Amino acid sequence: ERKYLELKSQKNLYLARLKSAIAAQKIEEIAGNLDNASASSLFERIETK
Amino acid sequence: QEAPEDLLERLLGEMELELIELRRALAQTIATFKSTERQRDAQQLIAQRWYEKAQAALDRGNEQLAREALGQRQSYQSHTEALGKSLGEQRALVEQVRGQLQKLERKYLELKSQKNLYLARLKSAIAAQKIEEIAGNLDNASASSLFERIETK
Amino acid sequence: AALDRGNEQLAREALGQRQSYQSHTEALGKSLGEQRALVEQVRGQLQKL
Amino acid sequence: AALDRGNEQLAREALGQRQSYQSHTEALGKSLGEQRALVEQVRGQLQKL
Amino acid sequence: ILELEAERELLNPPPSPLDKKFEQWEEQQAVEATLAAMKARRS
Amino acid sequence: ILELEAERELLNPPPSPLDKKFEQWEEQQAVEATLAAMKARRS
Repeated sequence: ERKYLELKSQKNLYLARLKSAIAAQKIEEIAGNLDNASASSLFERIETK
Repeated sequence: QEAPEDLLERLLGEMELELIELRRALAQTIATFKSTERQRDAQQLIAQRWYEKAQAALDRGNEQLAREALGQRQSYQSHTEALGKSLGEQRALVEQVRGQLQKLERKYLELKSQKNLYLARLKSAIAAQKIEEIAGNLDNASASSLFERIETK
Repeated sequence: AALDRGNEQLAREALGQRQSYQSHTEALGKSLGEQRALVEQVRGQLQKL
Repeated sequence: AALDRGNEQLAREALGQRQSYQSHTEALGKSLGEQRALVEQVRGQLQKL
Repeated sequence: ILELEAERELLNPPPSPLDKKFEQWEEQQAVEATLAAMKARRS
Repeated sequence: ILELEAERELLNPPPSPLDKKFEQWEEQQAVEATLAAMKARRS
């Protein structure tokens, strides 16, 4: 029984990291949309316009 | 394709939903972190209760009973050590992830600040050209039809 | 209030905290200065207009 | 009334209690001072108006 | 309960141990400085 | 997780150890230089 709850304790901790990582990447790619290398289309394209 | 100006508002909205998602996610991490802390405290209290019992055993020369008492404490002690090291490790993680978020929110409002400034320029430029082309209709080179044509008439 | 009475150590950390705000202050100040020429230019366009 | 007759200990706690009110006093005082320029400005607007 | 309690702790970060030290440090100065006049006023 | 974590590291390259050294170096100068006036102002 001790082995069970110990595994259950680690279950949520790694789920938290996965939510963190997915919650981590999905923004910076949007921040990447405002890249300084002109790969952006939202920001630099309007200025050139 | 849609106007990228509209995307500017919508794109930030999507990032707003995720920020709270990370916000709720972090709390889940902290909540578990506190719970693991209590379990360590409770077990050492049981060990302390065994030690305080051992603080009753060998008195008056009954050393034998004390030996078994500490042996019982050792099983709790082993579980105590593992949690303690596990508890120590997690602290650097939560500090790191919060530090990520704190740096992160500043980056959001800063981008939002620039959003309207460039929209203003676009409205200025579009509000700038659409008149002078009409002023261009009254060009002095006779390309005009509203002004010079009527005079020649 | 810190280094008075010889408690220099506390003053050191206090200014270090100020430096983070100072860095953000400088960026806004330069950004604020830049925008002034823009608004003057655009209004001048309109007034002539 | 406290430190008279050498009962300094009681005076210490008394001033400590005053400090909580003192902190709230300072915030209101600065807030009160700030608002005065506002009401003078808005009335001056109306009087010219 | 711990879930909700932690949730606020994120939204309202606790004051740093730094300003706790200084507020305690500075506060002891006001009481002593303020009390200094009284202990000299009506010594 | 490491897969995603590395993915960002590509898209936002970390500041070089160089500017880390200089920012730490220069920052220590502002605090000391800024603190220099105070330690002389109200010595």
